[PDB]
Amino acid sequence: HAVVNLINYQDDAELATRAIPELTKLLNDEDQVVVNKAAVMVHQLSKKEASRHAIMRSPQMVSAIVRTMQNTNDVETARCTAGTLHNLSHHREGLLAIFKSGGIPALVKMLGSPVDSVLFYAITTLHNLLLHQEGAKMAVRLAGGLQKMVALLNKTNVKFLAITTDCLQILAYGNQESKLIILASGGPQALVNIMRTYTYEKLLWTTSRVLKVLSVCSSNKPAIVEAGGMQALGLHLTDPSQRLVQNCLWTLRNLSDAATKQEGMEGLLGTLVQLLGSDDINVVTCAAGILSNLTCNNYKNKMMVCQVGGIEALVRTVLRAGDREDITEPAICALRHLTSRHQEAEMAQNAVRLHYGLPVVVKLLHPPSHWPLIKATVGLIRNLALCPANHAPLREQGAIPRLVQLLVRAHQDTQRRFVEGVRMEEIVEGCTGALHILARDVHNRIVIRGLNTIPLFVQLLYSPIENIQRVAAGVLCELAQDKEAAEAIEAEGATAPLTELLHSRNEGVATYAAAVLFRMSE
Amino acid sequence: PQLNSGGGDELGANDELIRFKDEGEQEEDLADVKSSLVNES
Repeated sequence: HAVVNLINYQDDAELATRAIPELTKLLNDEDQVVVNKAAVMVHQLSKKEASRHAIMRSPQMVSAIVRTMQNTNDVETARCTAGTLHNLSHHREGLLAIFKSGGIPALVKMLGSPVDSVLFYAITTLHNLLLHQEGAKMAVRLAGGLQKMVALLNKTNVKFLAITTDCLQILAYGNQESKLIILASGGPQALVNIMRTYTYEKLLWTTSRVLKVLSVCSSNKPAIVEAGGMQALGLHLTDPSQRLVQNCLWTLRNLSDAATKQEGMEGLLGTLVQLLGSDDINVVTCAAGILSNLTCNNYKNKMMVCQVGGIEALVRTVLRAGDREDITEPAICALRHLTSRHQEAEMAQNAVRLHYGLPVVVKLLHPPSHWPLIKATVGLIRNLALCPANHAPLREQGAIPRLVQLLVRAHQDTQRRFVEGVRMEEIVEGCTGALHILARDVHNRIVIRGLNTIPLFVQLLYSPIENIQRVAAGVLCELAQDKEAAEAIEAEGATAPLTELLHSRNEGVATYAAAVLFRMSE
Repeated sequence: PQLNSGGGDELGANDELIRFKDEGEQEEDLADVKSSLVNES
């Protein structure tokens, strides 16, 4: 080791004093053939690790290398110079030298080269810089590297694409402006194309990471969806790579709220229902979330999910989930969506009961459940109540007194001269709406009136919010068909507000009001 | 006034979107991919 140390020390001196300063002068020559030949020598020297320090520790040399690469018209020269900079980019010292020498803007310019060797040296060197040189990200952006990188996504070398996409991820993360530039360059379509074209796992992985970063952008999101992003990411949900599956899921979830109008979602929906049964908590959480958004106001999606056994799968997810609200809220929201406004809605309402889900569903209304989950669960119970067969079991699970409790608390909390992201006014409408439907049953009506709810329901007739006025009038309409209830409602002084509601632009409100009035007069 | 969100009617509760927007975590192994790419030109 002492021999090599001595020999290297001597050679380093010869380089720093003779070779390097000489080659720098030749790179600056007017004769391009001299520059070319000199560039070759510099490149050959860069291949030997021990010779690199002599090269990088000379700002004049580095600057000459960069300037030559960026200005040359000789392919071989561009190749040698880029290759040299790459050889010097393996450590902090070299990276800093390339950076200070203005290598970034030159390396970015090389991204416009038609020669693979140059592009490969350029992208890997920029990647090294992007990974370790502070200030590299801003310089690459300023030099317009994003635009050049996106334009290169049409290339076919999968290893090259993997590095190129990763540079985009590094440059785009947490930088809204970089995401818009990528969008403006047509990044979404180009990224989606890769996902449905290549099988190279490392590329799919790096590409899925860029899509995830862009999926939280309100501009890129719809672009990704329109480009077929959902279907494309769905293609890899069963791929052996867990990191890929999870990145595809996170991305799909972020995009999900803007994909409710997409067609060709059959395969995706079917796979998500299957994933609901995964042992992986992060997978189940994303599957539930994506399904909730995809079933939202899309009867076709609701129909497909039910047809692949989505009701049974979601109930099972809720049953084994316990207190994990990250899973229960979206799963319950999905069940809520599936139990209303579609051809199989009625069948889904019964299926929840037939799959032994009623007890756990009513249980979620109680502590430690938080407002988001409670609101969703009240919505689901409201839909389940549409099914006569669910009238008795729901009452037997104590749903009525719990709904009344939530209603009282939510309403009193609205008194004044957002709780856990939920407005108490939403809970008031929701619980009263659920009670209105459950009140279609005679035994339930008795339970409801026995909880002394009439004074509250009458008070709700005065609410500024007409949606609340509607459900209050409605539940009173159901209860009023009972003599004692009708008289009690009258005693509460409900005649005045109900008469006023007769003029309501809302037909439902007007009809319910009249119904209650007729019942009282009789 | 109308309800800003939620609500429903005789056909049930109104469906609602859950706004997911998790970018989270930028790991701040392509090493072999890089050397492999350059080790041919």
